[PDB]
Amino acid sequence: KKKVIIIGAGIAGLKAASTLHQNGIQDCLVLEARDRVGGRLQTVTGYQGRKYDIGASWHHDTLTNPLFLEEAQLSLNDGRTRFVFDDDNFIYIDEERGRVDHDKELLLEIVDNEMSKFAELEFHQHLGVSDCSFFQLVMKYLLQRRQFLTNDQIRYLPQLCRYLELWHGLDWKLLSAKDTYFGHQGRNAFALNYDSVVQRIAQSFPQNWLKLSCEVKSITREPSKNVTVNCEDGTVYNADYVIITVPQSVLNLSVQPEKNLRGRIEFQPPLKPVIQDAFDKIHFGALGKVIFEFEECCWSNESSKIVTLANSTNEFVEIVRNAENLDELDSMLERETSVTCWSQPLFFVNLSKSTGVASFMMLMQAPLTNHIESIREDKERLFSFFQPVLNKIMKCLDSEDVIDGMRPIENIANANKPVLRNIIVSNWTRDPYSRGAYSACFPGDDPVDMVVAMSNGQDSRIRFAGEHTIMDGAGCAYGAWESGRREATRISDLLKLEH
Amino acid sequence: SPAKKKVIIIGAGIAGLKAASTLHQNGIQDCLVLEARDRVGGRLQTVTGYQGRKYDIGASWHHDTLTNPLFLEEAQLSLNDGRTRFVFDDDNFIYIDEERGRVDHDKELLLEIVDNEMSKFAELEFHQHLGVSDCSFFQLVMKYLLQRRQFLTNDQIRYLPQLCRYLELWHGLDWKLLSAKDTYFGHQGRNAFALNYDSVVQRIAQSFPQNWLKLSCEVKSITREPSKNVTVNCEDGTVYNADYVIITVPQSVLNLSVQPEKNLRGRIEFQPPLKPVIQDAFDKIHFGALGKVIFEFEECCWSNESSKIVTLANSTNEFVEIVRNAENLDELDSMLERETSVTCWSQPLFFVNLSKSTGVASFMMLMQAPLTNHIESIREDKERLFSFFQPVLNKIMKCLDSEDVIDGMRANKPVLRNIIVSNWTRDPYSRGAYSACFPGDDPVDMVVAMSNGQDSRIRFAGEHTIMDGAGCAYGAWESGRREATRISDLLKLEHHH
Ligand SMILES: Cc1cc2nc3c(=O)[nH]c(=O)nc-3n(C[C@H](O)[C@H](O)[C@H](O)COP(=O)(O)OP(=O)(O)OC[C@H]3O[C@@H](n4cnc5c(N)ncnc54)[C@H](O)[C@@H]3O)c2cc1C
Ligand SMILES: Cc1cc2nc3c(=O)[nH]c(=O)nc-3n(C[C@H](O)[C@H](O)[C@H](O)COP(=O)(O)OP(=O)(O)OC[C@H]3O[C@@H](n4cnc5c(N)ncnc54)[C@H](O)[C@@H]3O)c2cc1C
Repeated sequence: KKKVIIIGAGIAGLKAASTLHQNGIQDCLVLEARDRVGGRLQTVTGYQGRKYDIGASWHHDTLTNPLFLEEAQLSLNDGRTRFVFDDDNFIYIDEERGRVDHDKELLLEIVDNEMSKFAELEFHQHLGVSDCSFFQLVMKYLLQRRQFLTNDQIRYLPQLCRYLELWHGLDWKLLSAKDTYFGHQGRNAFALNYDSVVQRIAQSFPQNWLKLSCEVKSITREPSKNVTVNCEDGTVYNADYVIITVPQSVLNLSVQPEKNLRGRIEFQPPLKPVIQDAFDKIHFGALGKVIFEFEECCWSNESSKIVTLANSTNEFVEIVRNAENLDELDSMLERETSVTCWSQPLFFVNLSKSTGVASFMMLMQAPLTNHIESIREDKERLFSFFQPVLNKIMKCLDSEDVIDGMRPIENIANANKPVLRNIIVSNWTRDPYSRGAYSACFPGDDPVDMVVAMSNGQDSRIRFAGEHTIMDGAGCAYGAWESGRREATRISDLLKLEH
Repeated sequence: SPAKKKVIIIGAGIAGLKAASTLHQNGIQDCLVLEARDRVGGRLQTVTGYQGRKYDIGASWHHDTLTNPLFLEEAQLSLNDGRTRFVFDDDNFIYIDEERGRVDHDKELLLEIVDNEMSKFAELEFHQHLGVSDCSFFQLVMKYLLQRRQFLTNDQIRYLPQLCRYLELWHGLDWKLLSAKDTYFGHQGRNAFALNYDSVVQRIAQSFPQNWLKLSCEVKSITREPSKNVTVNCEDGTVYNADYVIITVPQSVLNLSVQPEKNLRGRIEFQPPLKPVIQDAFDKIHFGALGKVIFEFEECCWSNESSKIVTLANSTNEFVEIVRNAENLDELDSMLERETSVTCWSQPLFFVNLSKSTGVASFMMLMQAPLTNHIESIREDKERLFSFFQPVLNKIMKCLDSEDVIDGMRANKPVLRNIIVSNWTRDPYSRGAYSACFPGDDPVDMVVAMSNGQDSRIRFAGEHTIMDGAGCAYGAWESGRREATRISDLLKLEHHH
């Protein structure tokens, strides 16, 4: 009875439905499992009503990002602020040494740039001759260029370069080296409300099209020119075309046994082998977020980008200087516990400079993400965990130790002391409808496979959309947005041509 | 009577020297290296100044150290004997504007950040694309500004265009003369400042029979005897006959060959004349004029925060309003036209603070065309030079926590003891710095014509005859190795049964 049934109300599904309406097609649905739209785009509220995108926050590749350009046109026409360019010079902090950024002797940023060029030459034309982990690649660089690196450069550079872990959401021993470096097509623009983007799109079509709390449990299309979809409860539907936009990791459940898994869809017939094979090419990263809200800013706003480096040792240097080769370096590196805020790099966005708000938006990676999100309810433990890194930042920013006021006790003796009032944590890895952040590469993965399979679709009536179904903007909000327009337009042309 | 030689190499620059080095390495005997000047090295020349201080007035850096083959050789040497042959002197750039002072790493201007976006803008503009017309670098920057105006602050629109111009000192061409297609490009790793490029020249020169080198002989003509013999005449009248010749004269000097008048210094008369494919290539490639000036001071009495300093050319707010009001590329290109001499603030200038990198109290400054030609044309008037650069020198000292300079060519103040200038645009054996592109230029042409040769016996080498390392010391180096190796392969058959 329906022209098109869109599964999932994330940006992919919403743009699609928005596009269909825009082209005059009627009688369409949008089945969302959650009781809200937005998918991995969620803006939450905390202390004093401040808002934060606990999901996607930035407009990437602003030079060609069509979604951004659309947002730009709007703002150009009405003068309203919808975003801010918050790129800035990064401040790097080592627990013991303090700041190490833009240093007249360490010059870490410069060797970091040679490092990147190194990775490029390494996989250039050879189909990534036996890929390895980002970690293995950095060690190869160090061994090969030690003659031209000082002791401190060999010590801090590898800890600094790991900021890239916050781009992929994966530890450097788990990340594929071939996909580590990417093409930054322009500056980034912090969205001053991705929810505003969600609402504008969400409203571009008939409200009655949306069906929240509809967990699709099975999709089938008996050869008769019709596709039949069923949600968990019991309601059934049928349409001419269907666009599946669930995340990759959820759609990956369709291959295993036990339709018991929350989110998993039952395809009949089963998704063709070219699709199932794609999942063997790894995927799914775990970018997480922790928001630190203070009463007010009493620290320096020199920069909005701050990164704390995991501890490092001088013995590491000695080992590098002495390794005869890659193997000797590998084993020689045998340090045979307990994770702390200094066991991995952490990315903090100082929102005071870019947005005025006195809070820090922090990014974390797997395996830390899963752990921190597991104890998201225990605010006390959370504060104790991050307190040491939160204190080093304040010291490096002309302030002092943080005071714990999550259980407030108004005291005049806090005038110029930073007072923490609330802590917010993401939960993507524990949410059955997301099970992580976005597609990422493990050593040996090939992202293109899935793009082709997804884009080709199960068949003429079963199409796919989402951040894991396109090449440009892969794993990005604008990527999913465009993929949603892709399928809608394809189906939109076909319908017009019939009648 | 004219002496017989297996191979004759014309020119003793690095290309010619590495050619000889390779030939000897492969057991080839009875060769010859003929050089017009009274020294070896060509565009690799280290001079002496105040108190015996040394400076490379030609090439001074090893570029692309991740893959640069000449650099790797020198590094293996230092790794074995522990002698200092080079120093990685890359640093954070200090940018200075005459009115505003330092504008680098500025928390509000963020010039370096949008400069990077510019690079990507340029990259998306050309790279991989077919049928894209070229333009000047200047024009490319104007387009960027117009298209991204909505996301740039007034001060970013004023100063970014002036900072982008540090690239002029990489090509030796003013932004309006420089082809945008050839402006940007990746560098394979950090640069390494040679602590005597002349030490590299000597090592290669000493790696082959010393009786092969014949300095002070300017070659006037090359003739191919249709019988496997090439006749070469020196100006002093000596005549030679060789099986092969490797011609490494600068591209600007070889260009004289395709013109009437054989009395110009360095010109070679070719019989038969250079094939049509070669002459014609001279239209699709040009020559830039990177130039230098060494300012020697008594002692360092200034901040050593960085070894890299760049003074931007003056800018105006009227430029901003025009960019803001422009309605399109045409209006902007038009609006940009008003109603006046050249000073040290009319173009960007690059200064290398040697005190930090080498501990020597001097500045090595790079200049570009057209300024280069004008400054070299007065290198003799030292007072005129000091007056011309005094304002930028003062501004730099102020920014490095010091005071105005004191003319001391005749306590805590900087005293200029000497000024040294380059002479490449005037030296008839150079006629400029190195190969460069003007909008519409296609360097691939010359490389192909040169690497293909005049014929089987008449070959070419030099910085203008190869892609990888084009314009660089290691490109000329490799090109020499290439022609020598080819000749060795051919002479190999001489021992087949
Ligand atoms: C912490 C974090 C930070 C990020 N930051 C950025 C950033 O700064 N910039 C950027 O560009 N991208 C960012 N991303 C990625 C971006 O959020 C995603 O690419 C994008 O939201 C994916 O859109 P989508 O429409 O495909 O799916 P949305 O999740 O992304 O999901 C599709 C919809 O399917 C629904 N669904 C799932 N299972 C079922 C079922 N069985 N039945 C019915 N409905 C179902 C879901 O509930 C969901 O609403 C970030 C992601 C994370 C996790
Ligand atoms: C100011 C300046 C700065 C530079 N800086 C760098 C740098 O930092 N890094 C880098 O890699 N490169 C740099 N270069 C470029 C580098 O110096 C050249 O690429 C390289 O030296 C060219 O070598 P060549 O052997 O081809 O020619 P050499 O000049 O370059 O010339 C070949 C030889 O031919 C001789 N000759 C000419 N005509 C005749 C004739 N008729 N008879 C006999 N002999 C003749 C000449 O006298 C000369 O010795 C710079 C160049 C200049 C001008």
